[PDB]
Amino acid sequence: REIVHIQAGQCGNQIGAKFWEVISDEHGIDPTGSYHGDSDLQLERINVYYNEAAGNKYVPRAILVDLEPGTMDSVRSGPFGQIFRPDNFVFGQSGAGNNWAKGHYTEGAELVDSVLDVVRKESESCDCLQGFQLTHSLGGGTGSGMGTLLISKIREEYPDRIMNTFSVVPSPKVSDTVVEPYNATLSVHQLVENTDETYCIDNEALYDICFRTLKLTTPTYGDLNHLVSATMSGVTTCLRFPGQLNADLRKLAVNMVPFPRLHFFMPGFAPLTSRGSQQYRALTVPELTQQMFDAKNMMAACDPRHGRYLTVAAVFRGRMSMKEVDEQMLNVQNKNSSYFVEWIPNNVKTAVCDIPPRGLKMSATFIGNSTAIQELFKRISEQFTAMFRRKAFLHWYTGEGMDEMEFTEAESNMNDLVSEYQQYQD
Amino acid sequence: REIVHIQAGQCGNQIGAKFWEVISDEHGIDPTGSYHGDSDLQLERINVYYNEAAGNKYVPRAILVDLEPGTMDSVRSGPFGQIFRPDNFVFGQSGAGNNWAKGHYTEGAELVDSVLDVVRKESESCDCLQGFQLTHSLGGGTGSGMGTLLISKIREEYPDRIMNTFSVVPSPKVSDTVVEPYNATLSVHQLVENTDETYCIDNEALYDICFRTLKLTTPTYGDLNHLVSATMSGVTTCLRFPGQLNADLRKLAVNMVPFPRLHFFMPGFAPLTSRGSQQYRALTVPELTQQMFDAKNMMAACDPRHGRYLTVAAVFRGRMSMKEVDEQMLNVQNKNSSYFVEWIPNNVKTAVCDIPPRGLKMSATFIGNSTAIQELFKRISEQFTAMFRRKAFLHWYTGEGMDEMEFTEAESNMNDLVSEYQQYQD
Amino acid sequence: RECISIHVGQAGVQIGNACWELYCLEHGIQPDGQMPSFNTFFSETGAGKHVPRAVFVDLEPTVIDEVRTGTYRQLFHPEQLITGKEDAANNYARGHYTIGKEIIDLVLDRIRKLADQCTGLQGFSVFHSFGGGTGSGFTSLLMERLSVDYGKKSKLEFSIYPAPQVSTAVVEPYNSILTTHTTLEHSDCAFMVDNEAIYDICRRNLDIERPTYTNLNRLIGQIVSSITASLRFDGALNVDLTEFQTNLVPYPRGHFPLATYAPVISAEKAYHEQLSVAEITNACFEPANQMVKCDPRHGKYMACCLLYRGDVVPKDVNAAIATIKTKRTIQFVDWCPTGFKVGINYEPPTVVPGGDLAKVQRAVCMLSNTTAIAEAWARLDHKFDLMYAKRAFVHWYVGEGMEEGEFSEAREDMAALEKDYEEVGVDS
Amino acid sequence: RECISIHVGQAGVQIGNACWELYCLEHGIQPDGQMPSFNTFFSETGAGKHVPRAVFVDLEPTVIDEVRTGTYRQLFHPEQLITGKEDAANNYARGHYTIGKEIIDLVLDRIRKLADQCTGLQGFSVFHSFGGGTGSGFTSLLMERLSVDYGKKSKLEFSIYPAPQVSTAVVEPYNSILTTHTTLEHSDCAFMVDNEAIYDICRRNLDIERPTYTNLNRLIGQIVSSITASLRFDGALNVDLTEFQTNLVPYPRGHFPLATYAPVISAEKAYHEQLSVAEITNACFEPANQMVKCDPRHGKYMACCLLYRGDVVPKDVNAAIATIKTKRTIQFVDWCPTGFKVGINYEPPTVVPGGDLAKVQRAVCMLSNTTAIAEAWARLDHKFDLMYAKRAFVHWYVGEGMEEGEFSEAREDMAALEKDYEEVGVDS
Ligand SMILES: Nc1nc2c(ncn2[C@@H]2O[C@H](COP(=O)(O)OP(=O)(O)OP(=O)(O)O)[C@@H](O)[C@H]2O)c(=O)[nH]1
Ligand SMILES: Nc1nc2c(ncn2[C@@H]2O[C@H](COP(=O)(O)OP(=O)(O)OP(=O)(O)O)[C@@H](O)[C@H]2O)c(=O)[nH]1
Ligand SMILES: Nc1nc2c(ncn2[C@@H]2O[C@H](COP(=O)(O)OP(=O)(O)O)[C@@H](O)[C@H]2O)c(=O)[nH]1
Ligand SMILES: Nc1nc2c(ncn2[C@@H]2O[C@H](COP(=O)(O)OP(=O)(O)O)[C@@H](O)[C@H]2O)c(=O)[nH]1
Ligand SMILES: [Mg+2]
Ligand SMILES: [Mg+2]
Repeated sequence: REIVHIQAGQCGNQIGAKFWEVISDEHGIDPTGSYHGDSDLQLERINVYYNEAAGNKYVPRAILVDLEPGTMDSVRSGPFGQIFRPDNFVFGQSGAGNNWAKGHYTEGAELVDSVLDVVRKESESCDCLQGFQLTHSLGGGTGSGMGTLLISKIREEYPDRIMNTFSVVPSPKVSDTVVEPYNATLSVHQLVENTDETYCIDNEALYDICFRTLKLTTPTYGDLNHLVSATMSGVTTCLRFPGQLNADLRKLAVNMVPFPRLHFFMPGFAPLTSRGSQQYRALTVPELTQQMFDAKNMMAACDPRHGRYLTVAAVFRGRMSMKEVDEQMLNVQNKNSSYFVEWIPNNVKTAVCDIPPRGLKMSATFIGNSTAIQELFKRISEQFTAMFRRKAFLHWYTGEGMDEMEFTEAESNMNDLVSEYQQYQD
Repeated sequence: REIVHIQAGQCGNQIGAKFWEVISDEHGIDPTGSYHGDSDLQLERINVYYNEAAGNKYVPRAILVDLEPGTMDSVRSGPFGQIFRPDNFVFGQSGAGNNWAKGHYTEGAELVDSVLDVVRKESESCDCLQGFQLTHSLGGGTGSGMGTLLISKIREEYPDRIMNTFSVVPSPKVSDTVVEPYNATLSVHQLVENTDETYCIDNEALYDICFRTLKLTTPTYGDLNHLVSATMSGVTTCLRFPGQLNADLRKLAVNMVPFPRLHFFMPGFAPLTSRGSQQYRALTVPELTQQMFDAKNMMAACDPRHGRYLTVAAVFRGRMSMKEVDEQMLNVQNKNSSYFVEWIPNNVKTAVCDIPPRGLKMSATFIGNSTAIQELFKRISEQFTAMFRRKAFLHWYTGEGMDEMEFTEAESNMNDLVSEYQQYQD
Repeated sequence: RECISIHVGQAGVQIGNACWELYCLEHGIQPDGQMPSFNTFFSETGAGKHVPRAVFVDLEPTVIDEVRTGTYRQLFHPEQLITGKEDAANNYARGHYTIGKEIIDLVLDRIRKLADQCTGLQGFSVFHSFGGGTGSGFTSLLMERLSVDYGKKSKLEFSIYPAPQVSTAVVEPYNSILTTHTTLEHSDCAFMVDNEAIYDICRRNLDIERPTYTNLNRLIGQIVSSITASLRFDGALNVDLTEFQTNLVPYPRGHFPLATYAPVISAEKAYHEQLSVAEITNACFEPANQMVKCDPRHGKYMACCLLYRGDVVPKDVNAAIATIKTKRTIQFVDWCPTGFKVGINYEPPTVVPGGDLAKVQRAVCMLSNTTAIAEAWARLDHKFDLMYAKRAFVHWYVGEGMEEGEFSEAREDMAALEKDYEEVGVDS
Repeated sequence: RECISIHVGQAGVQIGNACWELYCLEHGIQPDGQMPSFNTFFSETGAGKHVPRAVFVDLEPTVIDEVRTGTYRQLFHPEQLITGKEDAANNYARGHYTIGKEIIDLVLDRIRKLADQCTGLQGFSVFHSFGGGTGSGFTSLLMERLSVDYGKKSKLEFSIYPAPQVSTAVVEPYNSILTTHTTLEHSDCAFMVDNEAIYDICRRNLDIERPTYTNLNRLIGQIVSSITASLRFDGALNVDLTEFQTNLVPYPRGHFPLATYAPVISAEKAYHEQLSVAEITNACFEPANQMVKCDPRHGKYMACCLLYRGDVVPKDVNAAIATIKTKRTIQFVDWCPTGFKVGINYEPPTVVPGGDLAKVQRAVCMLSNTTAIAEAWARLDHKFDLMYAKRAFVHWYVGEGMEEGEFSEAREDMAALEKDYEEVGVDS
């Protein structure tokens, strides 16, 4: 029944800053820590993410990890940085510098032991864990590097808990680190087989949505990470709150994974349009389904109609009829039958929660597992190869002891995921 | 039913300065000597540590001993130095200089006769003594040197009373006297077989706790000796006040000593965390047990999970359920079964008092007897040997007549305690 | 003369919620149990509170908590409300084995406690769904034990039939195939309905294009009450549950009678229209009111039972039967003469305040065993096959200890079942 | 028709506190002794104050002082409140010998004084714990004298059974082994309960996850009152304490009947549920209400006594017995026919104001002697053995004059006792 969340890397720490904000919004918990809500449900299932400390203080069940105090400090300095206890800030001193080898292989490795100890302390604080969630970037040093290391140890300690992670996937246009594909390649090599599932977030796609449908001209990462948190929070609240359908994360995982190795997801979100049009929108189930199916409302820079859909999850929040939902999902399946895989009859699955997100009447979360995902892997693998041949920045990595044959195997493994998507693309 | 306490050495005198302060806090006794409390219990069992003198004056049943008036004077000059009667200040003139030989063997020996006379006067003032307690440093001249001498005579006079002592154990990093291990070695040689039990306090560990969990950047010895007094006062109050379990010091001694010679203890204390986190802490029995088990909350620079646990005492103060306590102790035993000794079934014992320490809702005192203790002896013995071969400062000691073969036997005896811990470490 | 209801899974419990609400509506039972006035289902306290003899099982706290926080929380005894912490995950492997098998002993002991409270246990019935983890997994586990202890008692099951078009459970075929294997052999009779078909009923007869499960289960509750409340109440032909079994199950396999219910009419549709017994029964043989999407005209009938509420005169019934026997296109299997069970209760049909169905003065429930059911199995056969051929999702069962051979076997058992339908279709 | 209660040790006294509180609750006795209204336990003064005929012994002032400062300090006669200054230290060697042996003469003379106040001493019972210094040490010392002076009077002992998992006394095995040796041979019957098992009762039947000893002793008090207050009060079958002994002790060894008590129900659990005599007795044979952690199904029964409070009709009891004899899995030893003592008091069950248990209209206490007790001894055997093989803590006894041979001997006596259970298990 409970979940532990660990954030890492500057990305992960800033995403989590919005995530937790939202969760407390959902439950009426003040930036200082106490509960000042107003709904029974708000406290009722609070356990999944909060420990109530003496005084009616709620402690977010999460660990903030970094290798630079300053980022942690900036998190702590805002509202909701006060709700986190000092003991959840685990950090070192001297960066990682966006270096996998430092993060995973060497220096960051050193910190992980202290992180894990706190993890253990929290695992004991829970009655019964459902699972763990981690937030991070695929091409980052602590985000992926150190984060991955941690994941391998947590999974080891808890094989029976859900291990998932959401991660920022290097967008085709904006890479920061020259070896960002290298770090990503290494994380695939480690993560894929050490996780139950991973979500693919593309900032470029997010920037398109924010202007494309939301028509906004000023977003920052906090605004885009709001959208990220909308999908993350969407998933777990249902599990928390009363609904109609089947509201268990593990069951979601079961329904979305047809094969042990292909567990990559494309998140999307509805409704998600500018205020101008809000006066011209109608709120129906087909309306949400139109926004959910549309590739432009995906947060991943993929194109599901290019690939084939293996699995689709449609999560609904708010009062909807069962009939309408059933029929519209069927219609989707029918009309987009050319994209769905024939091996899975009725490949579109649903989940229904009766609690709407604060401020909306209804909402829906799109989760997909298509073959289209392989295109991201292909882009990375290719870029990787070029760098691999030149050893760009690999003296930094090999200087910290990372061996090229390990990287070679990592490359293969990327290619293996692509070939397996092809194996089920048919 | 009553206890007599004797403080010696600059350490012992300053520790006692805090100890007695606390005891009077516990009972609402003013720094000037009269009782101004407000609870029935506060006077009810006052007898164990105070004599009520005419006028509703309470006299602490303790003797302050030193060989320099100035330290005694500084004690006397503060609050609670006025509560002690002049007759409890027994001191000479000219130091000891941190010299065992002077303290024990020669000069300090001279003073001991006057000390003992006062001891006798107090033993008569009591109705029925439970025991005696002494506070001192293991590597000090009057602390250990003279103090030990006194102990051997008190034990002689009262075989049937509890003889215990708390002592500062030379920390690995901060020794003051070059022959501090020598003095300590000699005190083992004398003390171990002339005491019922001794507690091992490491200042280094204490300085780590004060910054590690308490996050303090200004402590002095008075702040660390506060922590010491917390454990000392924790033990005797239960004996004094109504509880649930078994509140007798002798019974504690019985439960903690499996073998005539291995009676060394590792004190620890809970709750013991900074104010920041106090807004994020929950007060439960498992919470206290988490703090109690954790080696970092030990006041001894040992590591109980390195050695094996022979005996564990868990003393609780405040209202707790019996069930919860029983279950959590069981859980501890279960989860840390790899550290406990298999010869003793259910090696974790409890004691429960219903009176919380002033200002807290609950608290717990950890007392352990592990094999890990032997590591301290090993460090000392080794250092000793080196010095022994060179006779460093032994001209001071041999100049006062201390013979090297006595020291040789002392060395053996240290090694004997280690071998016996090995004999029961298995 | 007593019986036990068992509600497993959300579907089982939420349907049960409607069912017990209806029983309260049948007698004026207050949420606290106070009844001012059916002790076959209820156990009486000295306060005049009655306890519904039923067990609620959910391995996830939430749904039972929904009960615990609703009005009927006062009605149910805390021991009747059994909950675990974790789910089956849509998966027989955990529902029947790994997870549910841990709690079942408790569950059984509560059942046994109630069995000891019964003085004349007639039997029991289990509410669940063919696709879910607890809905079908745990359910069959229970049957495995109940059929030992209560071997001679009624073992009637009611389950939601997986909709051919919409299903939220990707491994539902696998779950249902495993249940076939284990339920066929243990249960006495299993009934089922299709929520998709029901939606069509709601939109055509009730004129509602927004059905939720809370509507859908009211309709189910109607059907159930006809066979549970009114069969214990007075009538002309008072039919028991054991009698139902004795009149509905023709072979030792299972059989699976499907529900049909007419009247299902909106208030406005009731106006301007006069139903007779015969007219209602005419509606009962129409595909349009068939509660499972399976064509009545496709198969042949083997069994049929008609149960009557309110203003029904046997005289009219007899005439109605004559016409359904001779007028209709109802083909039937040789084996059977048309001995259709007629239950006739004087007990009037009841309607849920704030519901969709119109107040009716008479009502007819129909149970029927048709050979068209094999097509339902055919649906499952291919769905299973597709997944199983690719071995999609197989690791979610294998990791819990399931065997691939077992799955093949279960399919084969289904195939055998289909073959037996084939057999029955061959007239003889 | 009189009896004496003896409270030794904290456990003995704190349980006693609950016991005498309950007796006050039974008759409306004021803290000062004023009773407006049971003279078998109490001695009357001209003021209408009654004195509970009991002796309180503690070698440490504190617990008796707790009595002396509480409300019942007015109830108890100052001479009944006996205290020493120092403790036994968890240690028989001091409790029985070195320390307790000094005060015992006083204690005995107060007992004798009360024995002289008795006109028809039926007997007495001693409350203590198997592991403590005074709890078991001093206790056996007392028995050594009481069995001489009162050889023909009831010598019933009640003791806390050492929890297998939690014990605060490291030498408890040693203490308990020594007591076996000395109590077996002197006492008539010793009863015991397990606080761990009780915790499970509190959390499952009372729904309380925070039991303290002050809760735990209320439950014990219930059991005790059933056999102490209500056996002196009116009923159908008025059973005496001597009768208890005469109906519970089958052999001249001891025997150790264990307690079971049903009803133990929270107020909310009482709602919506109707207990009958038979249903309560069904609960009495469930492991779940067993007050000692020892499995009833493991051993075989030798004795069983059922004592009834309140609304019990022998008619129903008879039926209940028939079913427990024939329905259950209760295996019993050949030697015994099922002559189970039925005590039937009209006296209703009582509840402590502010307690956890629900007001009940009827109640049943069960005493039972099962062969599974040897496993309890086996537990002690190894715990003792481990310590004794290493000779851990041995100096704490040796220094008081104990002999190692003696300890071996005591173990052997326990082994013999286990062997006799083995013997009984062999049916014949
Ligand atoms: N008629 C009806 N069908 C329902 C209801 N709830 C769920 N169902 C159907 O039953 C199936 C859903 O089963 P789940 O809710 O996923 O699972 P479960 O059987 O409760 O057990 P778990 O998988 O372990 O959660 C689907 O086919 C739903 O369409 C309900 O209230 N009424
Ligand atoms: N049920 C119950 N058990 C108790 C109570 N007090 C103590 N015990 C149990 O009895 C044993 C404790 O005995 P102690 O309190 O240590 O000792 P004592 O028997 O009073 O005598 P001394 O050792 O000399 O103090 C443990 O096994 C406790 O769990 C109580 O109030 N109720
Ligand atoms: N959505 C999103 N992406 C971020 C944020 N911060 C850094 N990123 C992305 O993360 C990658 C850089 O990795 P970084 O987080 O600096 O690594 P690390 O800090 O060394 O672990 C780039 O692709 C960025 O676009 C953020 O707050 N939100
Ligand atoms: N905790 C603690 N240690 C002390 C205090 N004073 C001296 N010590 C320790 O005692 C040792 C020195 O012995 P000292 O007390 O000067 O000996 P003496 O005064 O000649 O008997 C060093 O290890 C110090 O750290 C004190 O007030 N508190
Ligand atoms: Mg469910
Ligand atoms: Mg005691």
